[PDB]
Amino acid sequence: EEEAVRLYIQWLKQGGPSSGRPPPS
Repeated sequence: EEEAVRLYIQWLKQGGPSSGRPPPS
């Protein structure tokens, strides 16, 4: 399901699980 997660992978690429950014919320 690389849509409802690609946004989130986008997050992770943005330093998601690192810079304190929120996932698809």
